[PDB]
Amino acid sequence: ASVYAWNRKRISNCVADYSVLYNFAPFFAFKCYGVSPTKLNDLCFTNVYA
Amino acid sequence: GNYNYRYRLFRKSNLKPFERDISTEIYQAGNKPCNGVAGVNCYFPLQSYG
Repeated sequence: ASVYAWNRKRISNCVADYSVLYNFAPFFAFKCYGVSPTKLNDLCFTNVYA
Repeated sequence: GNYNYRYRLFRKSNLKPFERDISTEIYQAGNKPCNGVAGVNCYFPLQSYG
């Protein structure tokens, strides 16, 4: 979608594995605020929007 | 921005009381990392306050 038409979604009720990312691409821009990327897979969340 | 004061943001585990370390190696990236370069998770350990 376009910049002014981002595709909101909700993703809950799932066993979430944040390590499928690293097999995608060189990941030019990847920086996390409030939580370290290394210790993400363990921590838990209420509702995750993308 | 006074870029003179820094602080370790990434490390491996917790430290014992009154345990000081200065090492500024490049943090790992899960696999054999990008020593002295950028990439998936190539994060310098120190960060300036500014």
